[PDB]
Amino acid sequence: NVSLMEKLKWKIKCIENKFLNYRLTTNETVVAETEYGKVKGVKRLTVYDDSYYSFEGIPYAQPPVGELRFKAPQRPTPWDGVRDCCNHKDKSVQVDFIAGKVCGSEDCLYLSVYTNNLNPETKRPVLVYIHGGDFIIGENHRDMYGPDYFIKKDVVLINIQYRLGALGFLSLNSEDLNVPGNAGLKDQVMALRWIKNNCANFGGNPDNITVFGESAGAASTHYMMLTEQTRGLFHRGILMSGNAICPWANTQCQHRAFTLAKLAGYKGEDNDKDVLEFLMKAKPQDLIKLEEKVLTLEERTNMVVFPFGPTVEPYQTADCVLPKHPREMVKTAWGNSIPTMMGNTSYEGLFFTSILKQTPMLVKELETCVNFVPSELADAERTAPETLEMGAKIKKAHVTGETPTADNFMDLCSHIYFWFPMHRLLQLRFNHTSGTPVYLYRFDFDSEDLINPYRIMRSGRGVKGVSHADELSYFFWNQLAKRMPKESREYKTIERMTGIWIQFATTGNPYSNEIEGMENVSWDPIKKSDEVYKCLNISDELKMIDVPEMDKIKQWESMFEKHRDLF
Repeated sequence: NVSLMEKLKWKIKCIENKFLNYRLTTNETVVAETEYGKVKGVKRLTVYDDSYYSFEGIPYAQPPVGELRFKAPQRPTPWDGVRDCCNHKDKSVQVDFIAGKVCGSEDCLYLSVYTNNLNPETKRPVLVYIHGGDFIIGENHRDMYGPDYFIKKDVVLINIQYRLGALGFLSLNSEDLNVPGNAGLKDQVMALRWIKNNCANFGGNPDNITVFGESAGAASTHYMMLTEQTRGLFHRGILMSGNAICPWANTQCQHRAFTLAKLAGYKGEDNDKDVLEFLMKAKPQDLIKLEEKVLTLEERTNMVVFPFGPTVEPYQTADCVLPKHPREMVKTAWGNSIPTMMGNTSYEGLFFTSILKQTPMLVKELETCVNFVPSELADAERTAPETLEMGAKIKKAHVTGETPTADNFMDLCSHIYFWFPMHRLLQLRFNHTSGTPVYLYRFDFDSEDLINPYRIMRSGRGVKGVSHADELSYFFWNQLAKRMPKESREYKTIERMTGIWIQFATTGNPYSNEIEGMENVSWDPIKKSDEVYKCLNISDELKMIDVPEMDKIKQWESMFEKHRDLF
């Protein structure tokens, strides 16, 4: 999907970034304590001449290799002496989002801790970032998730890794095998427990932890707010462009281990025990490479998004994360009672620009829109008159001219994958909480002067509009970033976005009169009685507005008028 020209430019950027990082490294190292032993970090500079202490490669679990492959994480072995945390470790095995080749290692259960001051005068809010990438790509490397903007302020920032793909999400029905699923979510649980137990050693306040994530990281943050495994571990949550009831955020994959094994050379029958023995002997690169082939013709027909990901676990175990569907988990979730902020960008579906260019026939799906009707409302063949009528409602919402267009398709995508699940979650959750506030934002700031690698992945050079993941450039330094002038609209947006997130992490209320341009903002959380959502819209200005997407959201909701029990 990425052009040969862009791959060359990316290689050049990787090299330039390596040498920049040498020039940003100081000769000052420091030792900190953890429950498992001492760690050595290093003081680094940013291009803005701020500085921070950097600890990367802190293990929170045993490497999940050998007999521990596909199992829940186990606590790491303590060490004497000082563990070197002055460089990053491997990412989880995955197909590189630009090069298209498998990279990473099974030895990936690490987190990184960053702070401008290891012995501050007051214990600090701890912000914990869970990366996205569809449960199949991503990392905590600073070439994508640099802490350089957050460390301007007095917080502790922690970026975790967790297992991806089939290595993180295999699930087998046979109880005796102890592979129920969700290993990668269990990795997240173990990391959050580590953070509670150890953040004070880095100046953090274990009574004031905020978890945030974007895309699959937002679904992950939501899962961490739903599961009993994490009850009470943290105190605020931010869901950026996703949640755990999005249609793409979970799947029942218990039958797919056999299919993967067969693609990898397995010659036996479909029983979990023999399938698992084969998969335990496979090279991890072989499994991850074949993942793109696992979905069957029937599953592709049924619009299953990914073969492996979060699943409803088939039997209970000590470490079980998802014992029921997330919609049912919302009903009893501990995280309903902590301050929550949710939001999306102003043109999420622009992410699909490249896909529509490669296959313009996709626009024909807008002729009836039956393939976009929620699966719980559609008949199996998607031919029933009631299903066509629901599709017609979707079509009216998004097809604005005589002929459907690619922009209509991308607008639809914003709703099916992001806005509509957000609405459904807000309405479900209101029945299962005690007035705990939820705040909405809308990220609506467009620039190509400060970008992030997701723009390359989506072939989005010269494309106007605020796509999924474009906001990450205002939260994290990355290898495509450059120093921006203090007076520039981009620099101000960095200050505003990090500032609002830090304010929310601190107090559970995202408003502060100390954030420039926010003095005249009255940002109320969403009430059960609200018929139109209000959000803070972040453009060149900060303004409270009616969510522009509301009318379309209501049109999607109308599909449930005769099936309200499913909404």
